[PDB]
Amino acid sequence: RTKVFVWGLNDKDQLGGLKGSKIKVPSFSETLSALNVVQVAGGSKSLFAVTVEGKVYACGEATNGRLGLGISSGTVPIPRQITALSSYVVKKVAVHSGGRHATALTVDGKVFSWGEGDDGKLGHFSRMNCDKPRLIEALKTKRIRDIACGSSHSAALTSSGELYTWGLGEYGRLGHGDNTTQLKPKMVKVLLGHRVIQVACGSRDAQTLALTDEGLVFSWGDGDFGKLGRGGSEGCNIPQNIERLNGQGVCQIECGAQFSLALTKSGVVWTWGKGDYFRLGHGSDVHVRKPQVVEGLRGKKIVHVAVGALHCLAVTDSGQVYAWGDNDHGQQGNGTTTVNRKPTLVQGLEGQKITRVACGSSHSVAWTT
Amino acid sequence: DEDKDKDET
Repeated sequence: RTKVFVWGLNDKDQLGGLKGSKIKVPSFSETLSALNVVQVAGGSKSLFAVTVEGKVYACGEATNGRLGLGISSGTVPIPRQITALSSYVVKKVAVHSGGRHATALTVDGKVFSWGEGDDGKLGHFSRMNCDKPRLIEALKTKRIRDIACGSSHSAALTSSGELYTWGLGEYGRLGHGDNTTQLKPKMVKVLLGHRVIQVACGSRDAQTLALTDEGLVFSWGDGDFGKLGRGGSEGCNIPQNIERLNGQGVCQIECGAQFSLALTKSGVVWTWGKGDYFRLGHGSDVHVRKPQVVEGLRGKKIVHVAVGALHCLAVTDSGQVYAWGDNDHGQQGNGTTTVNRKPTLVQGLEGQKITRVACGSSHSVAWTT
Repeated sequence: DEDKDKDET
């Protein structure tokens, strides 16, 4: 039994069956609460749920085959199972908040991809769209442990700790020492000798973040607005260590629209990048070019975080969700369309031990377990 | 903004 709550933009029914288009208060999801979810994940006006059984459901805008349901034009208003993956136990779906493609990882380590095919982000040696999940052949002999997708590139890491990237090469977000597009997965050779345990991918002129099992965070790709975390705006196509975060116990990394976020094991949140519309959480909309602690959450032990395009969710260990950032479509959950300049307690979730959050482009999810 | 969705409803 897992209760799932959604709010935010609903113009394409990306919330799985609620009336209205601006759900400004977290609303109980009948359909999603029924599935017994282990993960929810938001793309561009899209929503995916991975269930304990290992099945995947999808709803929202269907364009570019982003939902993987064998179509490419409508909206899918009620969460629908991705039958193409029904012979597999899926463990995780990786999709970006500004994303029109996704990947799914099985428990036995296989990676499928579907959706928009531009720049090779599906990893199939082509730029073709896949309306239905397709096995990434390049990785069949690799035991994949984690996956991520930006808007224009993808990543996957092995149980032994090697990171793979593929997709758009422009602005060096792939990390291979050049700006070349890769239509198949390619190993980030610079990071060999570090066991990479987590990776996160940005959108548009995108950054990439990696996390090693020693707590070192690396970044590379586009440098606009200081989302690389080393000051100024210079980009690089080779992973560099974000020195500010060493020794801090970073256990989760995320990439929204043009900014970066890190959570530590002690419960601290750091953000940096493009500040417009208050997506960083520091109470002003200025850019932050090296990681800064979200002060508005001192003393609250955050246990899970999620980012959308312009908003963030943080979950405390007592089951409270804090939101900050833009609110054009209600994705803050403060009952209005007013921006949350600071971390702001989310409304309508009392009596709920919320454990996990997720974000799409303009929508929000919180569930229990 | 390039990342602000629009409400097509």
